[PDB]
Amino acid sequence: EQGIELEHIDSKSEFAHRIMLTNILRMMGCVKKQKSARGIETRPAQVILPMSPNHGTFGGDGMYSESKLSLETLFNRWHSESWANQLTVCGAIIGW
Amino acid sequence: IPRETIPFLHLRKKTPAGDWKYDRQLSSLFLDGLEKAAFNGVTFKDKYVLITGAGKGSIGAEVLQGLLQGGAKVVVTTSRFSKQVTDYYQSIYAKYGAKGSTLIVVPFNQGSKQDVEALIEFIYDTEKNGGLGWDLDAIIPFAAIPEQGIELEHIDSKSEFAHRIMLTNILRMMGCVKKQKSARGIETRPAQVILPMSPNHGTFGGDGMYSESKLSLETLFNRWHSESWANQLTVCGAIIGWTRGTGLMSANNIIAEGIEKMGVRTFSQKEMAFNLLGLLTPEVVELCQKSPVMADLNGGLQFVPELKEFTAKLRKELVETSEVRKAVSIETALEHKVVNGNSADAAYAQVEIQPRANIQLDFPELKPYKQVKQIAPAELEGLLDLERVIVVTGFAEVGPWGSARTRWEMEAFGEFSLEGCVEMAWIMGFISYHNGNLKGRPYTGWVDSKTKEPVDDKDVKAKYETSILEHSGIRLIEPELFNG
Amino acid sequence: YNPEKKEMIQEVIVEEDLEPFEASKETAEQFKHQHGDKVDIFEIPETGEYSVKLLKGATLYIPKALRFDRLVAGQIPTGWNAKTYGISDDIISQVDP
Amino acid sequence: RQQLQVLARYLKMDLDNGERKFLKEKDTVAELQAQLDYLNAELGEFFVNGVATSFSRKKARTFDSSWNWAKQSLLSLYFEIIHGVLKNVDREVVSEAINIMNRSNDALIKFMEYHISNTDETKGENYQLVKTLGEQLIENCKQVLDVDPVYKDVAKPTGPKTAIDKNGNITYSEEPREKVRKLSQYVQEMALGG
Amino acid sequence: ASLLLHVLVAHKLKKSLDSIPMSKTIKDLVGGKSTVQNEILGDLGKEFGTTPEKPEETPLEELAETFQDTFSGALGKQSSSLLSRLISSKMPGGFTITVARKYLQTRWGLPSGRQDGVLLVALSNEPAARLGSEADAKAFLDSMAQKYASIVGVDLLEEITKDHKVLARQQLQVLARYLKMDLDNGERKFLKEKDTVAELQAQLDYLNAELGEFFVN
Amino acid sequence: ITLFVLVSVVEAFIASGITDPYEMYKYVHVSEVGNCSGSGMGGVSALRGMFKDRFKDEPVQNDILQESFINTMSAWVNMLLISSSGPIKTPVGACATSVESVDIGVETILSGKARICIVGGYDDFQEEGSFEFGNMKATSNTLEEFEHGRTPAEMSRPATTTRNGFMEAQGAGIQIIMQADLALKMGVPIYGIV
Amino acid sequence: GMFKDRFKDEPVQNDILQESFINTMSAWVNMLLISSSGPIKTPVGACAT
Amino acid sequence: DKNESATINEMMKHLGRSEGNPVIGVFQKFLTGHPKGAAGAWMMNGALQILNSGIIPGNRNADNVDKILEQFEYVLYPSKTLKTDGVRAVSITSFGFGQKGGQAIVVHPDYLYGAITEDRYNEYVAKVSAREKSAYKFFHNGMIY
Ligand SMILES: Nc1ncnc2c1ncn2[C@@H]1O[C@H](COP(=O)(O)O)[C@@H](O)[C@H]1OP(=O)(O)O
Ligand code: NA
Ligand code: NA
Ligand code: NA
Ligand code: NA
Ligand code: NA
Ligand code: NA
Repeated sequence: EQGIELEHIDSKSEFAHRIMLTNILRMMGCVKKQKSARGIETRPAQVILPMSPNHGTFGGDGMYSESKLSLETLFNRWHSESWANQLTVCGAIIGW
Repeated sequence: IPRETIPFLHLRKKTPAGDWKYDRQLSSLFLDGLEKAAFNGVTFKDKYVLITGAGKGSIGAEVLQGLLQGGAKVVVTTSRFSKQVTDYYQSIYAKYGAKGSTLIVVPFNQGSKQDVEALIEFIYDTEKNGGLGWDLDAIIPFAAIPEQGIELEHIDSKSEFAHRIMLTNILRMMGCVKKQKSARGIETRPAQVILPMSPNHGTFGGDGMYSESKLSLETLFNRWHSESWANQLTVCGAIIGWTRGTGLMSANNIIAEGIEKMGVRTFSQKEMAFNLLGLLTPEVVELCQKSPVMADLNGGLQFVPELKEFTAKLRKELVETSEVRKAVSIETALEHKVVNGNSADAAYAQVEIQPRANIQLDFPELKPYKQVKQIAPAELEGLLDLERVIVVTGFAEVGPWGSARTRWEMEAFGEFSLEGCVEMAWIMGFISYHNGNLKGRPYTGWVDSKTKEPVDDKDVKAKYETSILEHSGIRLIEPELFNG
Repeated sequence: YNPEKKEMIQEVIVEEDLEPFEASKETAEQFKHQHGDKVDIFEIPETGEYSVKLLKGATLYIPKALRFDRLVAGQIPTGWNAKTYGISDDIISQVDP
Repeated sequence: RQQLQVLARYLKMDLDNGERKFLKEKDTVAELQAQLDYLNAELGEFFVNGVATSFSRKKARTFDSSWNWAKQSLLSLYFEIIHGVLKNVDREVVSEAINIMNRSNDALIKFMEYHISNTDETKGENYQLVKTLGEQLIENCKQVLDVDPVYKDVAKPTGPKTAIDKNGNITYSEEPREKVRKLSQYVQEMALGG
Repeated sequence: ASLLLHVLVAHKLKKSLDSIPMSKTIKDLVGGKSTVQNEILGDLGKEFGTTPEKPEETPLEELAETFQDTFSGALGKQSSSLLSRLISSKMPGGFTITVARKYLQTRWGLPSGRQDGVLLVALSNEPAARLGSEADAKAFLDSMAQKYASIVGVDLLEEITKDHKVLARQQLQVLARYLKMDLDNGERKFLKEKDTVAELQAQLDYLNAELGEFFVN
Repeated sequence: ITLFVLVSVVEAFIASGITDPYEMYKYVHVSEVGNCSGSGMGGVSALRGMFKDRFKDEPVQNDILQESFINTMSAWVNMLLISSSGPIKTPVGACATSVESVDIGVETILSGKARICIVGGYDDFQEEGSFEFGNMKATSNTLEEFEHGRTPAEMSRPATTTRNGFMEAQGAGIQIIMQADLALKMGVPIYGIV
Repeated sequence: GMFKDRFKDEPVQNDILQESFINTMSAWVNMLLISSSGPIKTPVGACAT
Repeated sequence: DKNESATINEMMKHLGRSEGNPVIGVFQKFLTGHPKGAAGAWMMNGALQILNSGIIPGNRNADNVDKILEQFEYVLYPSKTLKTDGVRAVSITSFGFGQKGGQAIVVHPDYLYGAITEDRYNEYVAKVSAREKSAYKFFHNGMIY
């Protein structure tokens, strides 16, 4: 998403945000459900989250920054919810 | 403020490192604003505000009362537009609506891109084009829907929609008022956005995409600098703390007293509304225009560690104590009954009296002469030909609210007595008197006209009142009543 | 009014589909609204008018005429005209006689 | 059947045109129904229903007649005091005073002047009380005529109290906070922290 | 728009075109009868769509020029309703509005736009009772064509083969009746389906308005 | 409409503690109990029977005309309950007939023609009336109200910014008025002085 | 006009109802000739009005 | 509603009603709708009930009072019921098609008893009290049967 500031955020950005956050949560949830369904408590899948050090630093990135910042909840949800034996979270803050 | 101490409400400054740490100076500015506000009041005259999520029982509704008390001009959205809601906001304006205030209630679904664009178009359009002709000074986008019992693997339609309301369409809403201001070359009247933020991001779990919504809003602290909308919108993040609901028994309220034993502060809705209205004081409005403001309104809750495990322990211990007492209660009751017999507990059970309706003619009360003679001048005695004084001796009506008795109850009180409810039930033929055997047993009183089942006056309201109101007064024309 | 020929109407049930007839869209829709199943309406593609086929089972009103036996009345003299008394045409057309 | 057929042929009537057009439309229905079904599979019923329009300029109710409501508020206070519904301790009478003051104009003062001056204190203690409250409120409204109206929450601040009886019933009340009786004191509490 | 407004205001007050001068206002012409002012303003809104600020106080010459700026020349809902009523209530049996346009094309050589004008003039000279014969109906439209010629300033057999196709058509009908054939079932089902298409198309259009083409694709 | 008046008159006598109308004739001459109640349009269902049902050759009572007249509600009241040979002055006052009735009633007693007087107004709702009030644009347009998000409860809103026409209704109202001197003598309740 | 002509969809003035009322003869008299703001008490008395 | 407000306001202004003492409007048709002929009889029934109860019911549908009516300083448009300590008189005003203007004034009935002697009043009170007990007897029997 390039050249998309606040007031330009529309269909592309809402879709981009779906790819880069909401359907990653969904994807994690699915492999959680599949493991639990088969009583797999001791083979966690390591999720390499692609995270950003810059959140609306440059601007015009549509909902990139909101996507990448949202992923940072998973650092806490691992503790607070019942999926810690199924998924582990490994945030990579990817540089230039 | 003791140096070494962080207040329960403070503002934060962004360190070059990029964290938001307590700032003693800005926090003083804010806390002094609050002290001033508490003694002398704050005015909001000439402030034009949009507020979403201000339903009855909310923090928003307490904020709205304040804005109106200070003479603000406010657009309230409701997603539950109805006569009940319309009348609610009318009663708020009729109580708190100061000189110069106006309240505009609109139906609105923050989930709809179209509603967002249409609402802002309406606010900005001229009166000639059927708009308000306003330019907003504050946006308070508190609209949200609860997500509970929705962990990672449960996140689906509701959560994706909730996230649309509580993030993507707030960005859209901000973008719209940006576009409207820029279109009219409005570079010097920024709208202050009071972002409702959370101190806990997936701390508790099961909140669907709540935490992702509330964390995403934190990009706006940086987008204000990096994009071309700084002159149109200013960002004021409120980190809203633990806020006891309508002050009734919640699963969250019952552990509040417990949380406070840690040296931590929970808030009434009025307290949190005061905290938030404290961010619309001229001082912090101007602060937002310099750089984005961040207000910790979280009663030092940040400082209790393992906040989830702790919260959860407090609830367990309460429920355990309740459950064991209720069980031990029920069992010692039964052990008593077995030992002493069902005799012992018939000489215990009181006799309750349920009311029967006793419909009255309401003839006027005649006061004693000494008292009634004080009303009229002394001179009136024997002054009038009383054959030429005309007097109403009786009156009656047949109309949409039944008799003069029932209509008066509805006109004056807006609801029926037992006596009103039984009269309406009788008029409308829901109930008929019966005197004789009903299935071999003798019966005296009301009976459902269809079923011929007996009916106690105490049950008439629960059984028939909804229908009485549905089929009385001003309503859709019923063809059976006018010959098809 | 002719007391020797009172105009009334009698309800009859159509025994046989009628011949189609032309009518405005607005009127055809009005016929459809009343009769439902018992009338078909169809746009005429060229004109933009509609054909109206009243079907068997539909109700019609057929004018009929009664002979009445009050043939006489005390009537204001023939020729009487509010105009000759000075009353405007605008008042005469607004107002009950 | 065959005589009908040859007559149709002569008239260039196409007896089956109607059914032909119907079969074609039935197909474009199934086609659209599938597109709409797919969107429901992707987004879910909650979202697709949820995203429906509510806003409509003609539904905008607009409240601005404060000039009327002030005189109502005043008269409601007045009679609540006469009937003893409100007493000289109740804070509801201080906050309702703020809301009347917040709507002070020349007409409102004339209204209170009439009603307060024409109340007869000899009728009872409640009449005397309203007459005194009234006189003070008129004086206030005169000073605050030509002053911006003001948000001032004068309510009793409260804290949580949870209790469990002998039979394990769970009660939750909102109780007055020990040393915090008004918002001036609330701000102090917040500044000191813990 | 000046012919259309003149005719609508004239027909409402039940007066010929010459009786209503265009220099006068609606409030003026109505006298004090505000009941009739509300009807004319409702009829002008139904006809043209929008209206000036105070149409009742605008002279009808001036109202015409404001409507002219946004007017396509098409007859609109109110004119069309009154012309349908004129024909259906005042023309003799079988003399449809389409028969009356065929006659204005045949006898006077007028296209759809000019017939619209001839019928508007016919509406403001509406006969009091239904006309008796097809002859009287043609005599009326001839007289109304010459009145239109004045107002706009303008100068003015395979029926045996049709007679047989009518017979054939009726023989088909009675055979269909005997066979219990429902010749129109097909079109009926089609009209119903066409509606459920528009219904779904609207649901799909709404989702595209909310989510946008990029997201939905 | 006559049923609404019979029930209203009965209930009004009971409100005056007069259980048996003939009790009046203990205190008063048969010539001095009157009925000055009236109506705007009267028995409009009978009018339809006359003008529409007859036209369709639908069966309709031969005395239907008698039942349409504004003055026959008062006739049935006298012929079923009162049996007075007193005044009978029946106002047509459109929306004001009830106040016109009181006026005629008062003057009828003050003239000495009557000491007691039935008084008030009545009118039904029916298809034809509703339509005509609509054609005059006097009544609220319910489709406009719906566009504005108004429920029926809130469609009659007098003195409001957005008020938009009257909401039509049906029924009757009766008062019993008499000489105060008689009311005192009879020991009937006294609800007000006209 | 109200009960029959309307039913037949014959054209009828939209204020036809006003012209039916017993009390509008007296209204027109006041509105065209008299201009009084005095009493207006309109009896229905059948053959005795 | 504007015409009526203006004519009431001017009645009060001309008779030198005190500045700051507006009449309190009740708009009963918000609840009942408009029954044409009966309109004023319902309003009278209400006036009587107001006088005897001292309760002035609120126009609950008065969501926003027309700005145009602020000019009528002798009229108050309440949205909610007031229990007063008494109402001495009520104006009923009616306006019908065909220039039918109407006003009735109803005065509180306790002003009558000022005119008579204690002896006469006490006799009346006794007689009413008896009649009332008999009316209650009649009413309940007539209702259920
Ligand atoms: N779809 C929505 N659009 C706008 N506001 C909403 C929506 N859903 C909920 N809300 C508002 O969010 C508020 C949340 O309040 P709380 O702080 O108690 O959670 C509600 O009172 C509600 O106001 P309303 O109910 O009038 O729509
Ligand atoms: Na009781
Ligand atoms: Na009623
Ligand atoms: Na109506
Ligand atoms: Na007339
Ligand atoms: Na409202
Ligand atoms: Na209201």
